[PDB]
Formats: sequence, C-alpha cells, structure tokens
Amino acid sequence: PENENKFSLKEADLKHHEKEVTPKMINDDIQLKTAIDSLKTWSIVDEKMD
Amino acid sequence: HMFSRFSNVVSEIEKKYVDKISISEIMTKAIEGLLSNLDAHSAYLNEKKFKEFQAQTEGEFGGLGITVGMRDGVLTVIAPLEGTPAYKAGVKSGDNILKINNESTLSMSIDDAINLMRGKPKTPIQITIVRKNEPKPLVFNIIRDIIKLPSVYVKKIKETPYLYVRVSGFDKNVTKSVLEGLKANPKAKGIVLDLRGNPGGLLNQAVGLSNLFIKEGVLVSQKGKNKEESLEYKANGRAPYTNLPIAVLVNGGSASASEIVAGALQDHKRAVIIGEKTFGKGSVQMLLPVNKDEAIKITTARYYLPSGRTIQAKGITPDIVIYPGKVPENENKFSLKEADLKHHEEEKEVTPKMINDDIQLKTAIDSLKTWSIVDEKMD
Amino acid sequence: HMFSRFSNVVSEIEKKYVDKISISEIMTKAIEGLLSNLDAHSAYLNEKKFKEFQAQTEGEFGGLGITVGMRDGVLTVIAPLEGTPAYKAGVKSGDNILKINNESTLSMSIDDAINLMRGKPKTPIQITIVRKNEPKPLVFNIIRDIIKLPSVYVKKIKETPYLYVRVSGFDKNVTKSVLEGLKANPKAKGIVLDLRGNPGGLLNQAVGLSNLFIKEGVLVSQKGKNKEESLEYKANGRAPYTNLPIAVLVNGGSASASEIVAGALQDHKRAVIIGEKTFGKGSVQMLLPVNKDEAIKITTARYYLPSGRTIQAKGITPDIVIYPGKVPENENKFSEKEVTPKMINDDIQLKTAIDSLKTWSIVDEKMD
Amino acid sequence: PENENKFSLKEADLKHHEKEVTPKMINDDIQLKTAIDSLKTWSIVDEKMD
Repeated sequence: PENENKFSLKEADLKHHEKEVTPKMINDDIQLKTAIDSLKTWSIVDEKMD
Repeated sequence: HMFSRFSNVVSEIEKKYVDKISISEIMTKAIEGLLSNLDAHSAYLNEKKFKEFQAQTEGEFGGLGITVGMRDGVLTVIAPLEGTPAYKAGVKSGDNILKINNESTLSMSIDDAINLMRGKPKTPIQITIVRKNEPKPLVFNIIRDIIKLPSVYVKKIKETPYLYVRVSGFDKNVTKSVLEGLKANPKAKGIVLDLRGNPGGLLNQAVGLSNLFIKEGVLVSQKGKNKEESLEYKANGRAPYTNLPIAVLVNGGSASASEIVAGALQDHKRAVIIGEKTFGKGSVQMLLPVNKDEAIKITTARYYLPSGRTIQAKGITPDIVIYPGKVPENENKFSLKEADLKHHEEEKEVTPKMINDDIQLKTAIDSLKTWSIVDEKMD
Repeated sequence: HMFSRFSNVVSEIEKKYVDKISISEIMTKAIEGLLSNLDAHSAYLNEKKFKEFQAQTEGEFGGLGITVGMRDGVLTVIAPLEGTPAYKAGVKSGDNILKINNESTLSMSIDDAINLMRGKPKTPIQITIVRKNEPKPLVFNIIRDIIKLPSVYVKKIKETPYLYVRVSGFDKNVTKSVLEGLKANPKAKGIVLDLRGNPGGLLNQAVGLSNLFIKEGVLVSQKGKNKEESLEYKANGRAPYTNLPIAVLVNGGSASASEIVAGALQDHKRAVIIGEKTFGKGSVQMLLPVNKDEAIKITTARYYLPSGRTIQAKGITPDIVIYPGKVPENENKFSEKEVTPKMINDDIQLKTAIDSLKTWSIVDEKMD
Repeated sequence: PENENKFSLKEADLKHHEKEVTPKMINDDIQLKTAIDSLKTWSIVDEKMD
C-alpha cells in the first residue's frame, strides 16, 4: 500500500528548526517489504542489549 | 511612546471603516489578532468563554453520551453507547435530531450544536427527536450525568500472547488504566500500544506511562525560555515491566503527548514505532490568566527528546513505515461451503477478521513476533 | 481605559513567550493580526512593502490571470480571465486554492496571494486546487506571459439580427469598442451582453458602458460611513441605444464591475438578467495615505444598486435562472466570424438569451 | 438541466411538519419552463414602457 493523501501537517506561522535493490523493487512486492521490516526489529532488539 | 504604532493605526479604523466599528470592540478584535499570529496554537479565551472552557477541559463532564456522525445529514443516532444517559432515555437507532427544543440544529453546524447540547451536569435538556414513522417529532429527555468515557482499554488477542492497548486522549488515570490492564493479564508477552492519531494533552500522565517501562529514562524532557523552567532530569527506576516487548502505533495525528511517549521509547530503544510520520508538534501551552481572569493561552516551552533532537517540524519517523490498507489474500472458492451454511463478547479479544482490515496492526503483531523469536534466541 | 487591557495582554506576552519576542515585532504582529480579522480584503504594508508597492506598477506583471476573493474562510478563484494561462490550464471558478508552490494557504491575506502570483510572467509556478466534484486536489504547472488580447468583440449571430457582445474584462477601452461595434453594425436590434466569467474591472468603465443604454438617472450609488465620501454616478442623457432589446448573461464567476452593469440594467427594467447567481464582490478599498510609511488597506465604502440593495454578499439574482449544459436537440428524431447554430446548441445559457430577445421583439411589434 | 449541486436537499428533506402547478412539474417538462421564461420577459417589457 502506498500513501494517497497529503495532510496539512505544516501551516503558516509554523516553528522553524541498477546493481542494487531499490525502493521500487521493495515496493512492488510485499513479501520482501515485511522481511526487511522484520530485520529492523531485530536490530532494535540488539541495540537494546548494547 | 511604544504604543504609537498601534494607537495611530487604530484611529483610522475608527472612522474610515464602513460599518461604524466601536473602539470598544476593536480591542476585542486586536487581541484575538495578536495571539493567533505568534504561532499555530495560541488562542484568546475571553471572560465569557473562560470559565466554560475551564470547566469543560479534558475529563468527564455533563452531556448526552450520544455519538454524532451525520449519517443521513440530519444528526442520526450513530451509537447509543451502553450505560450512557441517552441509553437510559431509551434512544433508538434510526432517529435523527431535527431540533433540540425549538431550534433547527440541522441548519447550524455541529460546532455550536455540541455546545448547546453539552450543558449543565444536572439540569436536564429536553431533546427533541423526529422519526420517519411519526411525522411529528417525538420527545426523549436525556437526564444529565458526567459522561464516563474511558480513554484506555486492554483486550487480549485471541490466538497470541499479545495484548492490545488503545490510548486516545489522556485522562488522570491513564497510567493506572494501563497498569491495571497489564495486571489483569500477567502472562502477556507483548503489547501493541496503539496510540495512533491521539493528539496529546496531560503530560503528567505521559511521563508516568513512559516511566512504567524505562528504568533510567528522563523525568520531564523540556527546557523552555527561562532557565528555571527546564526539567530535563532522570526518571525513577521503579518500572515493573522493563523487558516486555512493545510496538507503539503512531499516525499523522499524534502531536504532543503521544509524541513524547513514543519518541521517548524510541531514543531508549525500548520499543518499535510502526505506522506513518507524525505531526511534529514540539511545544506546550500554559493557560495563564490575565486582566479579568481570562486565559491568554500561549506556548511556554519546547519539548526535547532524550537524544537532544527536536520533534518540532520534523515528525517522529517511525522505524517501520507502513500506511493503512488491507492484507492481500488469494482464493478461488469460498472457504465456507456457503456464507450461511457449514458455519455450525466480540470485543472480549481481537480476532483475525478485524486484524485483516488494518494492515498496521498486523505489522505490529509481526514485529512483536520477531521480538519474541529474538528474545528466545538468547536462551 | 480599554487600552489598559491591551497593555496588560502585551506585557503578559512579553513575559512568558518562549522566543523572547521584541515589542516592535509584537506591534507588527498585532496590527497585522487586527486588519485580517477586521475584513478579509484588508491588509497591512509596512515601510518596505509600501515602498516596493509604490515603485511597482501594472506593467509587465501579467501573471497567471487568476483572480481570487475570500469566501467562507478560504481562497476561491472567482474566474480566470479569458485567454490567460490559467484559463488554458483548466482552472475553473469555484475552486479553492490550497497551496502556491510549497506555501500552505491556510489563513493568508488576499494581498499575499495576489503578490505571490505577481512577478516576472515567464517564471514557472505551481498551484494546488480543490474541486468540489473531484476527490483529492490537483497540481498545475503554468508559465505566465503578458496579455494584449482585446477584451470585447461584437461577433454577430448567424441567422438572426441579434448581435452578441462578449465583455470578457473591463479594461480602459471596453466602452469605446462596444459603442464602435454597435455603430458599425447598425439595424441589429437585440444584444446578448455576455458577462459570464468576467471577474471585474474599472468602475469608471462599468458606468461608462451602462451609460449607453440608460437615460433615467442614478446608475450606481456608492456610500460608506460619512457623507463626504458618499457619491453616485448618474448617467447623463446621452443614450444612443435607449430602445433596442438586451439580454445580459451572468454566471457565478462574475463580480464587481460586471455586477454593476447587470445590476444597473435590472433595476431600470432595461434588460433581462439570465444565468445563475453572481459571486457578489462589490466593496471598495484604497491605500490609506496617512500611515507613517506603514500603508494599510481597508474597505472604505461599498456599492449600493439604485434599488437600495447592496451587492456585497447577496449578489445579483437573475430573472431567468438556467444552468449550463447542452440544449435537448435530441429526441426530435429517431435519435468563426459569426455565432452559428452549432455553437448556440452547445450553450444552453446562450440559447435562452436569444429566446428572451424574440419575446421582446414580439412585444415591441405588438404595440404598433 | 441539473445544476452542479449533487445532493443539496436530495435526501432527508422531510420538514413540512396539488391544485396548482408546482416547480417539480416545471422541472419535469422543459417546454412549460420555456413558456414561463417567455412570460417573465413580457413582464419586463411591460414595466419598461411605463
């Protein structure tokens, strides 16, 4: 699934301050998007143990 | 003197503007003009609105306990919530609110209709209803009572050791609510802390919630303008659940309080934030009165995350970015022989039929399962 | 007195606001905050802005051609002037602007949008629109250029004596061209004075055009608060064409000058307004000179039609309301230089105007 | 022809809680609508002469 809407996150008077797997080939298929996601959780859990 | 700039200009508007504006009312318009121009969140609460807004702040207050969704454009009855005063009145679905007492609320936006309906916590309001069966309006009186709408509920997942915790708004007992929910299920192995789209408010409970998990953490991570206002200390180490897997779900709505409980966990790597980018509302607002006891609401401090980065105008950048959708499936014939054949308390626990409707909750459960597998690898 | 309230409020703001705001900036954010709340069209120009505006002139800044006016708290495109890039880009009246480039338009002043569109015409600029009957907004990449296309032409109808004069915009030459066309095309009778999509223009030329067809008197009465600035433009007796039929067309994308020509005729029973409701923008603002270099801009006075009605928000309600479409020439069977039946049948609002001229001719002949 | 509005009062009109032509019938048939539109112009030309 891809983003479809552009919300008004920021408004006026706001405060300031080929040979590799591309995000396209990750997007077209979900089974490879969830396998990379499941790697991110492993990295987070590893960093929790220092 | 310094007021020359505004005193000279306000003289012209007295005479040359078309509709004979009174200088007494001009100041009422200049104050509202100034505050709205400092930032995107300041506002002016005059005397009349002052006490009304103060009394109707976050929590329980008198009302009707009826959900409005404009189903048919006539204020249809969307949800007669169980146990609410409207349900005591016996309101039924299919009715619509043409008028309250003598005024066609349909011709007015819900902005003022909600104010009219939400009156005194005791004085009953004679609500007027219309049902298509009876052309003349029916009558249903909703006696007044403080509306007890919990902000947090905990419901198990049918086939997994993982709970589900919803956090919309923040009430005085958010921390107690989550803690008692966890106590009710001592054998949970992961919580999908869904605080998706929740704007914020009541920081004093966000810190308690985060402290319920982290052990070193931060006490209040804000600095402000004056040096005395900064409170970036450490949080206490009395957290019971210091190793429970977590996956907090965020969405563009989450602005201030759900942006400090989610962001605080991320910088301590105590959870996995799943969803879509957030609002980036890195500020707080004190409602300091002035003049005739009128709250000149204005920003007073800028929240900072533990790492030192700023959420303002930057969002929370969830680790696993995924937007709402449906989980794909492949099938050629109905799993059941027929929709009504061969099939021979729903809120008591999540079921796959509702998980498949929201891909994000599925992703959260997947992240919790990965966390469980990783934790089991350390045996 | 009342000033004490404001002084206390500003003192409190200066004491607690996070970013150490200076007093000079507070006043620049209080005056600017007042005028915007006073009336949408109003605006504030400081010393620098006032100087740059004084140096500026309506020369090479053709712009997109979009004309915008506040309505229900959002910017809406009144109508893109005919022949300009915005018209050729598909922007239609009633579309609510959301963004110009990356700048969100929530709570801007009309002057800000006008200046955003103004500049070197060749500079590309992007626009985002919200259309009522189409989900999600749009995006338009438009290149601007100066426009010299004459604003009125008097194209004649093919098979009938009736003329057809299209007043697209009220420039300085609008009143001369219409009179010249009528003079050069005599013995024509009916005149379909088309004003649809004409956002507005010079008042001096709206009264100038209305002067041709009226002899009675007051055309448009302008009144503010005090009597000194109140004045009205009463047409002189020179009305070369005070007899021929007329049928003006007005559409939701017209206002100001095109709304005083249609309103002046309607109140003298001198023509038949045909179409939809009008946008209703009929106020007047000018820079206030006594400003200590910080020129401001307020709606000094508004326009009143001779009947006494004000057109600020009411607009003009046509006599014969008929919406756009194609005439139902079907079901009657088994299935350039002059307006032709092909074009008339593609515009129902123009078919009605011709019919309302035939009845006028019949009633004129019936008296003899 | 239908105006740009899609619903307006299209659903749940209710309110109001035969012997004369009503606007619904005039909308139903275009010939009668043209006949009425050609009577208003007659009134306008009657007013002008006075």
